Amino acid sequence: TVELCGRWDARDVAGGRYRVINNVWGAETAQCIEVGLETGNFTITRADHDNGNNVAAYPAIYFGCHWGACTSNSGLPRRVQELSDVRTSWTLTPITTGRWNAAYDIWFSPVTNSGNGYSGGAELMIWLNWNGGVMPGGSRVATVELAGATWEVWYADWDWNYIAYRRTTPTTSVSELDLKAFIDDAVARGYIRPEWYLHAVETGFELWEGGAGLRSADFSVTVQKL
Ligand SMILES: OC[C@H]1O[C@@H](O[C@H]2[C@H](O)[C@@H](O)[C@H](O[C@H]3[C@H](O)[C@@H](O)[C@H](O)O[C@@H]3CO)O[C@@H]2CO)[C@H](O)[C@@H](O)[C@@H]1O
Repeated sequence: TVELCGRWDARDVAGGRYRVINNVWGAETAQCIEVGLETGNFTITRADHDNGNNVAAYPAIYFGCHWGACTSNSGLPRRVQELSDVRTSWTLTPITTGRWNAAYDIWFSPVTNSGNGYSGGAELMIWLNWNGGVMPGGSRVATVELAGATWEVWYADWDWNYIAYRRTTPTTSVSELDLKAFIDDAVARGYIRPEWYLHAVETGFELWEGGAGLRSADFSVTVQKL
């Protein structure tokens, strides 16, 4: 494995199919992750965060294009209306301390260039586990059954539409989770336009306080075009 401690450190993994990012985007507090280069599995070995109500970081693994940095042959960005299947698998190891979540972060925008972000697009999160009383942004607008489980639907109308699906009960793993079901629900709600592009599928841990001991493993994402 390799240890990453730099704020914006990254490593291509799984033959370039995915990329792992330390991503300490909202704080100066220290954080390191130990990464398996073949699998992309990583454990947060250190996290001095104590950021109050604002996220300190989001160590993650992703498929696609994150702020212009794309993985190898992901087939993304690709219009939502041109998607027929989007699947993902992940196994997370939770901890009993700190304030954090274990969640997917999926980015959409009207344009194909993601170098400057996703303004005017959407961010769809899928929260699988958490600790410390953290809550999604915005307000809960519904509770819906999708892809084999039940989810609270949280929405915030920011520079981009924020949609977070929070499982009614925590879990530590998903296998071939139907991401397209979530995208379809968000489109139905008017939060994502079919003409918009899916840029990236990411998962990891949003950290507010602490986080050492959390582990991400068995990541996979596949996308099938129509
Ligand atoms: O490294 C490239 C660019 O990163 C920008 O930071 C973003 C992070 O990369 C991204 O993971 C994070 O996503 C947040 C999202 O903002 C929030 O709404 C959601 O609830 O949680 C996600 C996970 O924490 O967003 C930030 C900021 O948009 C840097 O801002 C940029 O300078 C840098 O080039």
